[PDB]
Amino acid sequence: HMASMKKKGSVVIVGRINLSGDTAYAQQTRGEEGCQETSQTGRDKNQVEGEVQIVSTATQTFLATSINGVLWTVHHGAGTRTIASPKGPVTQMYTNVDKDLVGWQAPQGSRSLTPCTCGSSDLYLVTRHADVIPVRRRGDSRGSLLSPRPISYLKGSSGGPLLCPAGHAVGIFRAAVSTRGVAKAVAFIPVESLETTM
Ligand SMILES: CC(C)(C)OC(=O)N[C@H]1CCCCC/C=C\[C@@H]2C[C@@]2(C(=O)NS(=O)(=O)C2CC2)NC(=O)[C@@H]2C[C@@H](OC(=O)n3cc4cccc(F)c4c3)CN2C1=O
Ligand SMILES: [Zn+2]
Repeated sequence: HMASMKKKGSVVIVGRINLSGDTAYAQQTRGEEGCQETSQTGRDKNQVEGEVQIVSTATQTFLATSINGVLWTVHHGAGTRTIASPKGPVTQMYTNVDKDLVGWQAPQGSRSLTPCTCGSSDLYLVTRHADVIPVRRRGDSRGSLLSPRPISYLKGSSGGPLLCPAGHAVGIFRAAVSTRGVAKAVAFIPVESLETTM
């Protein structure tokens, strides 16, 4: 009945993929109990750093990537949810189910990637375990893994970036193309589609 209707929680930043140095590594900044509480309140006072965040809801964990001052992720992870922030829940500024794309204003302290203008097809996918996987671009929204991986390896990395050699954002990881559970290719949201959305 109306009085007892629940609301979905916020997406919560729970860590980040550190790409600053010469070693890439995943860092957790909030544990599960704190994530649960922050999802309910929508109030997150933790400091945010870096370009790739690890994000969670009550039921899923995935990635989100800052590009041109917007924190982007996949709709199949975030739905229409708010994101937790120091001042309470923040509403999505972009929602596009047709593109499997959402975005919120980038949190204070994040750093943004620049959209790629290189026209280059040698790419790199960053996973939630901070693996940096070479990917050859094969079309507007597809690329092949140079070394195939079981899909287990890629699960939870949607919302992460594909980058060019120079570290520009080329796209947002959306889906794995798998045969018999082995991913030989990935599908991504091209950065130009984000740029049009903006
Ligand atoms: C499209 C094609 C060629 C048929 O392929 C596939 O459908 N294959 C599957 C293989 C799944 C096995 C695991 C693969 C491992 C990792 C995958 C990256 C990943 C992920 O980590 N999600 S998550 O755990 O973080 C999760 C917590 C956030 N995404 C998925 O699972 C997505 C979700 C779902 O697809 C979608 O709802 N949309 C809506 C779209 C709108 C436009 C364009 C698109 F393409 C769209 C795809 C199926 N997905 C695949 O990948
Ligand atoms: Zn580039």
